[PDB]
Amino acid sequence: TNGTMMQYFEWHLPNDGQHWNRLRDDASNLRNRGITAIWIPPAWKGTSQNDVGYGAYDLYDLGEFNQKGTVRTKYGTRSQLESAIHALKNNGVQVYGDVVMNHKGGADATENVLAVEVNPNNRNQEISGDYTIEAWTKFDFPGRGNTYSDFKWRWYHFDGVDWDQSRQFQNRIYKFRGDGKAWDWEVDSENGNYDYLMYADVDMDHPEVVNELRRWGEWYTNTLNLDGFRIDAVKHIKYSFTRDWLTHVRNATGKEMFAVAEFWKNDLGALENYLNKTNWNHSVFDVPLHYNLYNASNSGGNYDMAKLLNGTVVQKHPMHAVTFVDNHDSQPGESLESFVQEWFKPLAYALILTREQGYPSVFYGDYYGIPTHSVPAMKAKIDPILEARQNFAYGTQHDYFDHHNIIGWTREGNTTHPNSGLATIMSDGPGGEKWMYVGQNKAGQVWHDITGNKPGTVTINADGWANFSVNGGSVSIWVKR
Ligand SMILES: [Ca+2]
Ligand SMILES: [Ca+2]
Ligand SMILES: [Ca+2]
Ligand code: NA
Repeated sequence: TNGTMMQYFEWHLPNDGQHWNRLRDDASNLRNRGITAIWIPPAWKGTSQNDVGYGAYDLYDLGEFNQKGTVRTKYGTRSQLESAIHALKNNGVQVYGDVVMNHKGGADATENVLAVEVNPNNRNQEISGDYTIEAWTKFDFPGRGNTYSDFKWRWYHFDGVDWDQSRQFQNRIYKFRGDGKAWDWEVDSENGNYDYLMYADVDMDHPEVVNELRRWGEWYTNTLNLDGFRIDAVKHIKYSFTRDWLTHVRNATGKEMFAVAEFWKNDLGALENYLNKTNWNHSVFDVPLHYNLYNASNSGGNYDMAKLLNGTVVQKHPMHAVTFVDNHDSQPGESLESFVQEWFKPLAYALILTREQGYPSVFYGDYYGIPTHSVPAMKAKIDPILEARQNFAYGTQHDYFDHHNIIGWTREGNTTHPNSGLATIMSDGPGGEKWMYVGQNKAGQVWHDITGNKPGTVTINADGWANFSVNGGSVSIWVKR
């Protein structure tokens, strides 16, 4: 089959400890609809039970220990997680674990640390003398003791923080002083140096940090029997660290470990740099495409659809692109809000799912909805497109990004997938038609719109061509009836 990944969470999931169960109970159905890989939410203990997991407190506490006021994570207990992972494995579905190494939050205790303030707008600029702050840097994990790992985090494992417990000033970032202390590099250059993001920033220059994060990497992989990784916040983590951490873990575990990194920047040049700097050893989410999609969805039909793939990872480097419509960062109300409007969402999914380029990701928030923000489940509309991908989107592709409203592509199908072959056609504006070539061996085949957006049929002519149609603001995916 074609590989399809799913982000199986959104920001505003209920804190009911029942998410690992939902996943478990969804494993079969998801595999049957062609989902071949699940990126699971952060599996470890956050700063609290309701933390989505990115407030990463204890990477070794997978809802196992009584820490931060809870045993389970937001999603459930460790044993629930294993049952769900097992459900996925029995179905041949891959498990991609989230990976949050940029920072740690929810420290157990503070330390007095000699620090320097930096300009939040340019973290390269030191804007104060040295002075001592009270910094949240001591991680002893008292609920876990030394089970799994005896490693204790101290100030010297971090580069800096955004809070002085003794003074409690807002809007400050503190770089730690000491021999060898500097924001890491290379990282994104926004704000001069974007090493600092939040909480206690991990010092990727510290040998103990490197050694520890590498071994946790193995432990995490071995423990949960992960198949790959979704890597969090990679523009704020020393690029060479990520590259080598990944190689370390693949070396140590003997596993392929597919990885996709969240390098969130609407900037192909920047993503390319990151890919070069990480030796092309893993994929990045196609953030530029996400923005193209969002922009398109906001343009009232005025977007030039022929340019929808322009400036994107999937157009230039599709083998290193994971394509996605939305994620928890872009969802309504979140830090990077840029949610693809509902009318356009099917077209976006048809784009990522029915083309041969890139490794498409389905957003839980899109699929099952975001009830907190009145975003409907769009499973009813996505399902036909996943069926297209699963059973029809095979063989030679023919692109027709040749109109500013009406674009489409066909797939000739192949012999391994019987009756495979499709013609996707979408319009961000008024509907219409387009002659597309689906293969001459398809001659006289009667085709219909698997989305049911367009009623009726289209019959492949003798040349292997048909005039496929689409409604306005819509997508049709024609397949053999
Ligand atoms: Ca550093
Ligand atoms: Ca960092
Ligand atoms: Ca248009
Ligand atoms: Na750092």
